[PDB]
This record gives sequence, structure tokens and C-alpha cells, in this order.
Amino acid sequence: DPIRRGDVYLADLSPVQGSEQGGVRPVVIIQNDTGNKYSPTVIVAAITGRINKAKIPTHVEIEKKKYKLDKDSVILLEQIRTLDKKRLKEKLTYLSDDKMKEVDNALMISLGLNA
Amino acid sequence: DPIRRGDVYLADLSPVQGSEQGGVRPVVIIQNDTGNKYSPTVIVAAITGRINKAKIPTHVEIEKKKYKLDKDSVILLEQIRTLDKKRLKEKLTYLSDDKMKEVDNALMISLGLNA
Amino acid sequence: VQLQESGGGLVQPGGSLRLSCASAYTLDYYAIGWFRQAPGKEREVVSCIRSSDGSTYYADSVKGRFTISSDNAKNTVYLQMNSLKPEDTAVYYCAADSYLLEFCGYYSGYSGPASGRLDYWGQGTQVTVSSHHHHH
Amino acid sequence: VQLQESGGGLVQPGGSLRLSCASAYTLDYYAIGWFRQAPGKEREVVSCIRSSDGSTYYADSVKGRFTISSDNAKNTVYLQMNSLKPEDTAVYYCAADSYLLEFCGYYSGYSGPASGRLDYWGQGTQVTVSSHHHHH
Ligand SMILES: [Cl-]
Ligand SMILES: [Cl-]
Ligand SMILES: [Cl-]
Ligand SMILES: [Cl-]
Repeated sequence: DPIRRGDVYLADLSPVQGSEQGGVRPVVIIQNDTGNKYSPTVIVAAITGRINKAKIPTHVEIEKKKYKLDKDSVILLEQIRTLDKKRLKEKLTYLSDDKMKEVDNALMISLGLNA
Repeated sequence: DPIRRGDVYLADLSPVQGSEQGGVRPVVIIQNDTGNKYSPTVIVAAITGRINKAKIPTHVEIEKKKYKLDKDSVILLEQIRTLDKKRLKEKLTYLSDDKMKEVDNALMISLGLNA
Repeated sequence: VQLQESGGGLVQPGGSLRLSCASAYTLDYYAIGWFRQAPGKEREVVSCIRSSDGSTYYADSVKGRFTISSDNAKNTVYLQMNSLKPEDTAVYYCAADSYLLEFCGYYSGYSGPASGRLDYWGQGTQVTVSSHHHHH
Repeated sequence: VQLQESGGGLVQPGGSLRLSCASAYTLDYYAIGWFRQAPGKEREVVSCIRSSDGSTYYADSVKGRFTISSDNAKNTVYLQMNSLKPEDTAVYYCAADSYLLEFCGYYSGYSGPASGRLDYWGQGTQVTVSSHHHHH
């Protein structure tokens, strides 16, 4: 029932424009858990199967078997957005602690943070 | 010509759903400058005039006069998204260093980061 | 007038009271919370709700004793208070703001505001839990 | 075959050469870059372009001497090389990937990959800048 940071949901991202990531696809919850509990929206990063290897420092690979995916995928920490909770469809899986540490580092790079 | 982290642009955020922030409005560039230079997309946080005081730790106030706004506004670090660069319209202003430090801290809170 | 509380009064320890917060606007306009304040203290969060979905917040001190709920037809939010204790005695206020439920979540739990950051406040209603005031 | 370079050869120091990278696909499918590699060294970024917009990357060693450009009609990307130096001698490859221009920006800058992460590569073409090989 509770939406947790690091959960992976199916979500309809369309409509989008240009090079924005669209379609119905898995996304990872990256908003903090207090916002997850009490906000009407969540913040997510897109996951794609169209590539299967990290290409840049904002990319994090996720394996087909351990997570519940159609194919080896990659989390795009340069593709983030805020979604009303109604967009979230099936909960598919959730990332390991080690994986989320990779996501945190790519998110720090993506957003120009450093500490 | 170069899009810099901390710049404030007018951008068309619509269409949106539910409690997502929509409409044409100022947004602040929060993506790192390397992504700003070489990606087709930028990552932004929405600014609204519908409130004029920070309400939660993910809110950062910005003053009507120093920045070039219709009214005292607040940056919503819980309202972030990735936009194709074509969405960016007029460049309106850019945040001071001190202001961007406030934005960084709210972004760390919003995204569950800490370092 | 915007928000208006009613339903305070005197109760013996162990008793119940139901507070009502009458909103001038339909309950989808904002989240609504109950706060309480004793003499010389800051207003503290008791319970919050965003009526358009079901989402609630309860302070640790009132969990399993108080229940917040919505009546959309009457644009009213209720605080059902059971198993009341002398230490629940306070002035009870309702408040409303677009960001009130997140406010309850982030600060109750406590970074620190003045609480005057939320847009709308009732006038407050006295709740006294006592076996020493007549009535009971 | 996907990518195919042509236009290498021998030039005297100070001369010019134009390399061509013929893409099997229209140039909106990916960004395209030129890399170079000397014996026993890793392939290094020279210049990159995303043809659908104008965006480019140039390595510090070739700035103001080399120019990358697109010919959409011929699905070809060119590297115009002026003021060539002996130290520009290398095998020159073109490469293509949806994320190639960001790759050029982030790593030239140099975290570290194997460069085999980019999807498409030509076979390479030899560029020799020398006043000692005959021809000139
Ligand atoms: Cl896909
Ligand atoms: Cl793992
Ligand atoms: Cl507005
Ligand atoms: Cl300032």
C-alpha cells in the first residue's frame, strides 16, 4: 500500500514532446518517503529497454532476471519527472540497497549536486 | 546562448494530469551544465505565483523584484521534470549563488539524498 | 468567516467529543488539519486530512484515540475524540491550506515554522477534560 | 556494413584532409563522432555532432583546426581537418550512438569506459601527417 523510494511501478508517461521519454513503462520512485506518504504526486526516473548498457554517468543498469523486466534495462537519471499518483499502475518490483546507491550517485551527477 | 544551471526560463508545461503543475510558467534549470550543453533535454523545477510563501522543506521563495517576476513566487522542488529544449521560451533571469544553495538543499530533501 | 469550529466543551476523562470544522469552500480546495494549543505554548499538529483522496496524518499522542474524517455534502471535517485524557485539554483550531497535509507530515516529527504559514484558520474551540469542573 | 569512413591518406604537415563517415541510416537516428587511435593506445574522442540539432563537441587538441558537419542528403558526416600536425597521425574511426554526443561531453575531460559501449563503429581510416613518406 505505501509508495516507497526505490519501488518500480508501471506508469503512463505519455503524452511527451521531442526527446522526452514517453509511453507506458517502468519508472523508479526517487522522491523521499515523507513526500511519498503525504504528497498527491511522486517523482520518478524513467527506465528503458531500448538500450541495455549504461552510456553516460547518469545511467544505471538493471538486470532482466533480478528485477521483473522484459529485458535488460537502464534507469535514466536524466529523465525524471513528477507524476500524479493516479498514473502509477502495477507495482513491478523494488531496487536493492546497492542498486539504489548507484541511482543516488547518478542522480547527484544529473542534478549538479555534490556532497 | 548556453543553457546554465540556475537560469530561469518561461516554458509550456502543459498538458499535465491531476496535481502535476501545468501551464506556461517560469521554471529553473536544475540539470548539471554538462548535460545542459550536450543533451537534447533539460531538467527543471516549476515556479508558481499561486503561493508566495514556502510551505514545506521542498519550497524555496523567490522575490518579485530581484528576479523578473509578476509576483512573489516559490520554486517547487517537488515539481520537477525533463523537458525537450524546444519547450524553453524566453530566458527571464537567473538565480543568485545564495539562492541556488537554497535550491540545492531543497532538492536534496525532495529526492531523499543526503551528504 | 472561512473556517469555523464547533463542538468543544467539557468532558470527563475517558469521555468522547466530536469537533466539526465547517469550511466555506468545498473540501477539494485544500487539505484540512486540527491543531491544539495550551497556554503559552505553540500550536501543535493533532490530525490532518486531504479530503479529495483519503490521506491522513495523526500525531503520536492521539493515535488510536482520535479519527479525522470528511463530510463532503456539508463541507465539514470532523475530529472524533475518544478516550480523552486531562492532557488533551487545549484550544483546538482547524486550519486549511493547499499544502497542509505535507506540512503535517514534514514538520510533525520538526524543522520549525511559526504555523502562520498556513492560509486559513478557525477561531479555536475550548476542549476541557476534567473531573473537577461542574457539569462533570 | 553500417558506418564507413573514407578520405584518409598522406598529407604534409600543414595540409588539409576531409574525412567522410557514410551512415546507412538517416542522420537523425543517432549522434556521430570521430575518434582516433595510435598504436597501443585507447581510442580518443576528436569531434562529435548531433545532426538533428547543431550541437558539437571538439577535443581541446583539435579546436580551431577541425570542423565536423552534416550532409543530410548523403547521410554523411564530414571531418574537415586543416593545419594538420604529425601528432594528428592515427587511425580515425567514426562511431554512432543515440547517446554519443553526451558521451563525448561527459568523458572527454574522464571517468572511464572501454568505448565499446557505443553501438556502431566504422572500420577506421589511416591519417598520416609526414614530410617523409613519398607522395609528400
Ligand atoms: Cl522500451
Ligand atoms: Cl543488484
Ligand atoms: Cl501562476
Ligand atoms: Cl537572493
